[PDB]
Order: sequence, then structure tokens, then C-alpha cells
Amino acid sequence: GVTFDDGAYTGIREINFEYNSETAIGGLRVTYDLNGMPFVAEDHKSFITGFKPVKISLEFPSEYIVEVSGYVGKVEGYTVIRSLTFKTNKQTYGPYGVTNGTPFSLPIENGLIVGFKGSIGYWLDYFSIYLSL
Amino acid sequence: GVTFDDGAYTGIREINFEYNSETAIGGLRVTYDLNGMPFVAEDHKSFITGFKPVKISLEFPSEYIVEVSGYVGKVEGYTVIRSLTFKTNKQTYGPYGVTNGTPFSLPIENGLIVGFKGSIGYWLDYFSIYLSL
Amino acid sequence: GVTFDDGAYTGIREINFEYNSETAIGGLRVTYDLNGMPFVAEDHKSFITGFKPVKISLEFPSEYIVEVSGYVGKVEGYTVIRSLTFKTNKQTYGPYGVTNGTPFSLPIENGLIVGFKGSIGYWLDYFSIYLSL
Amino acid sequence: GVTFDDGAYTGIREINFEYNSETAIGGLRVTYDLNGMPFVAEDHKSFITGFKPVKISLEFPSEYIVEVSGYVGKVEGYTVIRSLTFKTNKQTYGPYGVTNGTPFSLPIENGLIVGFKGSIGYWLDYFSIYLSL
Amino acid sequence: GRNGKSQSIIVGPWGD
Amino acid sequence: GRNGKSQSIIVGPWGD
Amino acid sequence: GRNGKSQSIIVGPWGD
Amino acid sequence: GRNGKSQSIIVGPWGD
Repeated sequence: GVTFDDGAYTGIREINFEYNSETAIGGLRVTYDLNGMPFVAEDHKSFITGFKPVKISLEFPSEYIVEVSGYVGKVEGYTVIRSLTFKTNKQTYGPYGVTNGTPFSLPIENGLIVGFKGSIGYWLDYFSIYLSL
Repeated sequence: GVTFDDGAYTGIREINFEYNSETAIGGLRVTYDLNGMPFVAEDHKSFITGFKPVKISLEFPSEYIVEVSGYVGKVEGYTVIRSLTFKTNKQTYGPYGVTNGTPFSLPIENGLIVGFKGSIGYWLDYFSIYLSL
Repeated sequence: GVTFDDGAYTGIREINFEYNSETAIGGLRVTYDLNGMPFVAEDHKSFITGFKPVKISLEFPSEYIVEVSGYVGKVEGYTVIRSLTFKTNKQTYGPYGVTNGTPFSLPIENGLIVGFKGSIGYWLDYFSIYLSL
Repeated sequence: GVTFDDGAYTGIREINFEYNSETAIGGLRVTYDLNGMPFVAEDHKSFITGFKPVKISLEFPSEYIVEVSGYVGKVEGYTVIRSLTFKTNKQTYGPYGVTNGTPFSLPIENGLIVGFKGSIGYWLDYFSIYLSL
Repeated sequence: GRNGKSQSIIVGPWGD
Repeated sequence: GRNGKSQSIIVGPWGD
Repeated sequence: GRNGKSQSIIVGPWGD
Repeated sequence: GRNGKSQSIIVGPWGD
């Protein structure tokens, strides 16, 4: 799919994304915090439709993500993220999607997620996370 | 004067500010780089006029500031920044203003300036610098 | 087991650890780089013996770890690291151990591992990684 | 003189250095904190004697340096640090030495000093400071 | 203490 | 909170 | 190498 | 460029 790179910010206020219980993760749009102000990054959309959107609006700054995990798996030959789970210091959001295949997890002992980059086609192909104090 | 805090960014593209050869530094407006895009921060203006504006547009990203220096001094009882000089890896910009009083200097051996905060009234009262790799 | 925390350093020169093809990972001892000099951290040993030791001596500083992965699994009711693989920008070291159970992976796009902390009893119970530019 | 570079550590426990009320700063030896343990760096000595030694033993970790300042000046044609002052969040240590010439100051709003590098001959020729969160 | 706001190294201020 | 101990980014743990 | 672009710690990617 | 040596923010030098 088309690659994207939101770059780095000062935190995260909200994360909206698509998921399909049969296929995999779809589009993603993150609203970061930029020096105290909301900063909605560009919407990274799926090439297709038929998803369910989930909107995680974090209670910034008292609430932050302490772990991101999910499942990687092939869908029609494509290796994509099929499930996602966002755990914060207040609650867990997810899992959303198909929890089958290879699991992955990024627990954070100290530090903060401050950005996302990746690639999305029909589904979320892969993604990376910016970390910082 | 009124305090301001631009916060942190990914670099600096341009710095515009006022100076008066008799008094001190006036308003300041910085254009940062935010993940590859220009991001003009808010204009922090002087309460008064009668200044000369200087516009330093850096050749980002090949060009970056390697040292900031100047003079601190009293103007009508107020301790303010009276002179500023921005040295980059390509050239020196300044000094602009009154070079009398207590000198200060922030040479940077490794790292980058990624933000400015401070206070401006009739003149620039004081300021701080965000540093980061 | 007994917890350990090497803290942070300026890089990694060598990593020695035990593994058993039937059970799981055993002891671990890291030799870091501290401002250009070798710094052998304390040996975090298993409570038992019967392992095979592997010594990964990285070609510092031109060679560094770009990903750490492995498998988590229960061994006699204990959830422990059963397999480890260290991939550098020069080659892959591993996997060493039992590759069964839940996989985990820490690919690093940018940054460096500069420390290890965790807990070891009969086997490596769990561990964390210090990251830094 | 001979250059030195202690590199980076996790904090500072003690700073010992020489000063002469007529000439300038002499030798310097820093005791850092390395992941919770004391780590006395190498003694960077003056080529000559006749100084007064000052030993600043900080109340680590509750006590840390929030500003370093002093005076730069020529002594027999050599530009050297003639005076030093270390201000912590608990008290000020100094100034020690000759407070004449060009003043310099590194106030720290947020962050910590975690290292020193420089050069010392008959006196302290110059020095830099490692900063980090 | 310990929140979701990214921290930064800040030097200064100069002019006090 | 707010002391002289250098902070570090720590990821993990894995194995719980 | 050695330019004015702030560097960041990036982990991943996952999904390859 | 791009090696396994941890980088640090360094300010100065003062005394030149």
C-alpha cells in the first residue's frame, strides 16, 4: 500500500482505526498532542471499505499507552496486522480484529509513544512506533 | 511582559526578530520544521514599535544553528536581552542590537535547538532553548 | 528468580548466555561499552547447570544489534524466555533454545540497545531493554 | 594542555577541582553515578601546583546541579576558565577563583549534567558539558 | 508526576 | 519525583 | 550525515 | 556515520 510517516510529537490524544473481524486492520488516523495542543495527523485510509471503526480518545495527559500488541498474519498472501490492542495506564482498548497468527507486543516500562509510521493498502501492511521520554 | 512557549519541534527553518541599536531586542517569531513540514509558531511581539526586523531563513536541513550568544543588560531598570547572534554551520548571523553588558553564549558541540520559550514586553525579557538530538 | 538491572551504558560489545534445547534460557552476562571502554556487567547466573553457553562478541562500534526476538513459554509452570535471537547489521546470532510458544520481537528501526534488566531463577524469567540514541 | 573526555553517565555525586585566586582553575576530578553506583572518573590534573582544592560532594540523587557559570579570561596569553560556580537545587558552591573577564552561564531549566570533557594544561583551558534527561 | 507529556531538555533562561 | 537520576527509555518486559 | 533534522528512537516495524 | 555508539547532547565548550 501507500507508506505514511506522521513523524514525532509530544504525545497522543486519540487513535481512530478500522478493523474487520474476518480480514485485518484497515485505515488509521492519529490525533497527537503538539506542545499542549491537539494535532490531528493525516488520515491513512484503506483502499477498500467494509470495516468497523474504533475511536480511542485518551484522557491526555493523565492517560497514556503503556503497551501495544496484536497479531500479524497473511490475508490473501499479504502479511498484514490483523489485530490490535492498546493498553493504557487506565484501561485496555481491544483487541480489535482477528487474533490469529504471529503475536507481537511492545510493553513500555518507561517512555512514551510519540509517533506512528507505516504502510496501508487494503489493510494495515506494517507499522513502526516513535519512542521518547 | 507576556510569556510564551513554542514547545519542541524537529528543527528550525527560520527566525525573525526585532532589534534596536539603542535599546534592546524586540519581538520574535520562529518558523520550525515539524517532521519535514514548515511550522510557523505564533508571533511574539513587542508592546512597542520602532525596531528593525531581521529575517534569518536557514538552509534546512543542511544548515543548523551551532551557537547562540548575546548580551544581557538593563534598559530602564528592566533586565533584557539587548543583543543576539546566531551562528550556524554555514555562517554567522549578527550580532544585532546593543553589545553592552553581560555576555552569554550557548555553543553546541552536539545536538540541536528545537524550540524557544520566554517572555517579551517592551523588549525580550529573557528566553530559554529546547535542546535535543 | 533474582532480579537484576545493569542500567544504561553507551553500547554493547559482547553478550554471553546459556540455553538448553529442551528447557529454556539460562544465565546472562553482558559486556557493554562505557564511553569507549569495555565494561563487563555482573554475571546473572541460573540457579542450576546443564546449559550450553553462547558467546556473541559484537564488532563494536561498526556492528550493533538491530533486532532481538525469541519465544516465551512455560517450563514446569514457570513462564520463561525459551529462545533468543540477536540480529545485528552484520549477521544473525541464533536462534538458541526452544522455539515453541509465544513469539516476541523487538526490531529497531532507529536507536540502540544500551542496557538489560530482568530476572533469572532456574531460567531467564523475563527481561527488559534500555533504548537510546 | 591534555584533552580529556569522561563521557556520559547517569548523574553526578561529587566534583573536586583546583582554583587559584590570582591565576585560574586547575585540575578537575569528577565522581559520577553509574546506574546507582559511584564511579570516580580519572583525575585531570594541572601541569603545575600551588592551587587550593574544593570538594563538592552532592547529596545524590535528591541534589543536582541546576546551573554552572564562571569567568573566562587570559592568563599569560592563554584563554582559560578562571572562575567556577556550581549551583544546585539545594545550595550554591562558589564562586571559586578569579571572577574577572568574560562571564558565561549554563542555567538548566530541565535536564541533567551527565558528563564533562575538556582540556587542562597549567590551568583549565576549556570544557564542555554532557546534558541528558 | 509520570504523565503522558513528552519531556525535553531545556537550557536557560538568559536575561534574568 | 524530579531528582538527579538520569532517565532512560525502557521497553519490555517480555516473559511474563 | 550530521544535519539539522532532530533524530528519534523508532521501534518496529511489525507486520513484515 | 550510523554506528553502535550512543550519542549525547553536548554543550560548550567555554574557555576558547
